[PDB]
Amino acid sequence: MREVISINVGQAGCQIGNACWELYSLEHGIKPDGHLEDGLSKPKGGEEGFSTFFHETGYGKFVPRAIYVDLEPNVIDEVRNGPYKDLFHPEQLISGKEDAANNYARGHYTVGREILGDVLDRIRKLADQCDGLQGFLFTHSLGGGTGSGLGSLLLEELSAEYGKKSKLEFAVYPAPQVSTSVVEPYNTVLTTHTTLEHADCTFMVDNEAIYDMCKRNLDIPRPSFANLNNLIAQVVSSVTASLRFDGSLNVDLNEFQTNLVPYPRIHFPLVSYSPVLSKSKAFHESNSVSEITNACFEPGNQMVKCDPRDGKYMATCLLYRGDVVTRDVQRAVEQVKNKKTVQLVDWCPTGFKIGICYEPPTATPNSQLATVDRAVCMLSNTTSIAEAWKRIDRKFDLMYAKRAFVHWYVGEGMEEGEFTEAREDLAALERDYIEVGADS
Amino acid sequence: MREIIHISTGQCGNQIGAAFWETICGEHGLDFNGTYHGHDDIQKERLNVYFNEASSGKWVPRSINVDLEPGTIDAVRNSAIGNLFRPDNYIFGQSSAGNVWAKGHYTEGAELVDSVMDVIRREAEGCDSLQGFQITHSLGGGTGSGMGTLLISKIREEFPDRMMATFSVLPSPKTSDTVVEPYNATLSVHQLVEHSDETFCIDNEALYDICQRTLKLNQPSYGDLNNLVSSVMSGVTTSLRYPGQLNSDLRKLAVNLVPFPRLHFFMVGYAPLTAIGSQSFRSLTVPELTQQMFDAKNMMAAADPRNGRYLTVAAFFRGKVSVKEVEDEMHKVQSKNSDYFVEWIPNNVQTAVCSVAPQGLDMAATFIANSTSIQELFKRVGDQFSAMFKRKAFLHWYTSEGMDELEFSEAESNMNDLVSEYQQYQE
Ligand SMILES: C/C(=C\c1csc(C)n1)[C@@H]1C[C@@H]2O[C@@H]2CCC[C@H](C)[C@H](O)[C@@H](C)C(=O)C(C)(C)[C@@H](O)CC(=O)O1
Ligand SMILES: Nc1nc2c(ncn2[C@@H]2O[C@H](COP(=O)(O)OP(=O)(O)OP(=O)(O)O)[C@@H](O)[C@H]2O)c(=O)[nH]1
Ligand SMILES: Nc1nc2c(ncn2[C@@H]2O[C@H](COP(=O)(O)OP(=O)(O)O)[C@@H](O)[C@H]2O)c(=O)[nH]1
Repeated sequence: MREVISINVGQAGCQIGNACWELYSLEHGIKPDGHLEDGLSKPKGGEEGFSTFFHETGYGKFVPRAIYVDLEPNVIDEVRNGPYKDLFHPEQLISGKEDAANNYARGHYTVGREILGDVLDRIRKLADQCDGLQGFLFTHSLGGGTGSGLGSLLLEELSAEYGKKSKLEFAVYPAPQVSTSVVEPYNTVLTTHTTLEHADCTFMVDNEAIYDMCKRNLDIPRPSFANLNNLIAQVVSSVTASLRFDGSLNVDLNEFQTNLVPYPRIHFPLVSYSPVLSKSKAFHESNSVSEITNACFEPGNQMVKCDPRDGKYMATCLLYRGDVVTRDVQRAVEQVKNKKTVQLVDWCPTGFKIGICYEPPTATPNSQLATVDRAVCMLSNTTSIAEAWKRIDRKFDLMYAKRAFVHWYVGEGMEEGEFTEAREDLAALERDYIEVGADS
Repeated sequence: MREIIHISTGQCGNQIGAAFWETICGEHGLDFNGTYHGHDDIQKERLNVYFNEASSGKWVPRSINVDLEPGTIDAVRNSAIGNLFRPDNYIFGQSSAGNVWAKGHYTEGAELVDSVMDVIRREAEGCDSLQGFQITHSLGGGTGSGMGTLLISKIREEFPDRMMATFSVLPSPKTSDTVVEPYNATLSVHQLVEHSDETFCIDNEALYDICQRTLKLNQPSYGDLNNLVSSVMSGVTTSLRYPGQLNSDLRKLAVNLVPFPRLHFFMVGYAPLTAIGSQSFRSLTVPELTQQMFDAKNMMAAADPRNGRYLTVAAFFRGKVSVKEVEDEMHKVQSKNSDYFVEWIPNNVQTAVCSVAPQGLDMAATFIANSTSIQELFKRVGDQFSAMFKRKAFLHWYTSEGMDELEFSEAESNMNDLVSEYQQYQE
């Protein structure tokens, strides 16, 4: 398919989107002024890569297909004054004059609905321009006010309008240990209620795990949100790499849904990025396909705080980039299967889908990730993910027993039975996840 | 939620307001004649928060200075910084309230009222989007308590959906200067719990203790204490006028810090604090700032924070700060000292970051804690109040203005209810 539209909601989502678009422009060789200079033609800066995101306007200037929604104007003002202010159409940035605090009820039911029609119209115009729309790509903060509420509301409306388009969601989850928001679990549960019924594929990232990767693997002493965002952006880029460049086995988003989603629910894979190598250690590494595959299943190279060894693997997909032999990849996958820690469920004879893209990965200057001739992204459905949900649920329960912060949500036009319903639905989702994943 | 309106009430409130405006002008680079000195994009864009731009590029603060004693406002108008204020925002009557909450609340307070409300309406019309109100006064005065509470009632009546953030200066348990201060304070809290959205409690004795203990002072002055309060005020609203990593809002403060409508009261703390000349022997580290903020000597309320239990905490860092560092140190404090944090709420503390540093330091932090220890203060005053009300001493000054004993009894009952609820959540 041709075109994909990115949608960023909230502070975190907009920052991630900035990093992602910077990375895409670097890969295709697009100037911060929106110019095909940096190489002008061929899949890096060519119609292959230009289709999917970037839209060629008059005078050969390229404007990405991107939509920024924030109820807080400060973030989008900061973007408007930054170097990449030039890249995108000024009318694609949509700013509200009141925050949602961290309150999912205002973004969903009151202050967010004031912007909803405008952003829907923007999406409709951009979709009209798109010749062969494949689907949408969402950047959220799960647990916030704008990302949660406006993200869920917008996603539901978009699904109602289009409905046969593939809907991807890349969400930033609450942290099992150290979190920055007192009511975050309330928002997260409420949002999962809708996300389970609308999003086709959801990717979850825990900031704690990315911090662990920055401090341990990259040995970064003082990591910043920017470096985390760079890692996540590289993951997303490698997801769309099979769409933007030629290769051996070209994976679509529909293929991801097909091989990774056995039932309508259980659409929540974990993600991992194996070659995380410090520029200090860049000359002590082999970069062998087998070694990278082994790094994939190492918990230190996983981007969620979850132990995949505690559960059973349902289905996985590896995505290779750069100079990689198919036979080598197959042998590595066979070795991993023989390890037996995978614990492949009985239904799946293989459960390992391999994509191969012939383009090498690249990294932004601010990161310690050194350039490598091959890279891997790992998307895996495991039963262990239930753990995270359980954690969230527990943190919800303790508050909801005393109706801790409820009045802040109820004053904005919410019901108590809505909380009970969302929590019940989350519990049912966890229960069915364990039920199928155990006896699959 | 862009424009904020500042209202100072009484002698103390007006003095604190002067210090606060001086600090804000220093942060934004404004001359005391209203013409800006520096304007940098971080300073220049968000000038609209506290300031309106008058014709010819002169900036005037959106502020209202009210008292019943003309001398204070005269002194303000003759000070340098007297030029900044548009002369229409000074409002005062001739006859003071003495120190009687009743006079300022209806009898002699009704002398002004409507004029203040009119200038509030004019300021509200002049702002694109109102965010909230900052009300600086002293609990336990005649003008600051009575007129302040009345004004808060009127403002919430007209603007019910705007944030009311009050900075209250409470009585001190060791040797206060005013005799009938307990009566005024109780009467004021009666209304304050029904109107104010968030009230930051500060007492002068804790400030003095900071002055002499950590800062090794020789004879502090009121302006010195006012500078501390002004720094805290600046720290609260930093994320509104400046960019950052985790931005915050007044509604967000209320949501994170208010489990129940009846617990809106907060303790504040500030870091760092080091006496003159030993600045060279210090290192500014996020761990050190955290240690400073949870130290009981650095509480600005006279309650013992180790005695109570923390419900909800909001920390705000400024300057060169990693979010990861703040997460680490915060969680260390949570785990080590977990006896002080209520188990009912798993997320006890939330963090905010602003990249701009306060003038004079590369790093600093403000600390807002909702703890059960605050009940102690409510108890102390309560006891005093009850004692005097047993003898009905000084009552004639109040009842001569139209007061009734039923009102005083209701106020004491409300105080007891507050203490009881804080005890309930202490558990
Ligand atoms: C300069 C200060 C701390 C500091 C500098 S380097 C470091 C590690 N800490 C803080 C700043 C706080 O805003 C408060 C000013 C408080 C002034 C005092 C109440 C008093 O007026 C003054 C005469 C003092 O005692 C000091 C001058 C010692 C003042 O520096 C105290 C202090 O630490 O202030
Ligand atoms: N990866 C990443 N996570 C972030 C970033 N900023 C915040 N977060 C996380 O997202 C949550 C904070 O959400 P907020 O940024 O306050 O808010 P929001 O969801 O964008 O919505 P608003 O509150 O309306 O601005 C916490 O989990 C943060 O640790 C960022 O730049 N990158
Ligand atoms: N922090 C501080 N407290 C003050 C100041 N002036 C008075 N107070 C306190 O306020 C109380 C006295 O009330 P007062 O200001 O005279 O009230 P008014 O009659 O309404 O102006 C006592 O607690 C004082 O210590 C000041 O400039 N700063």
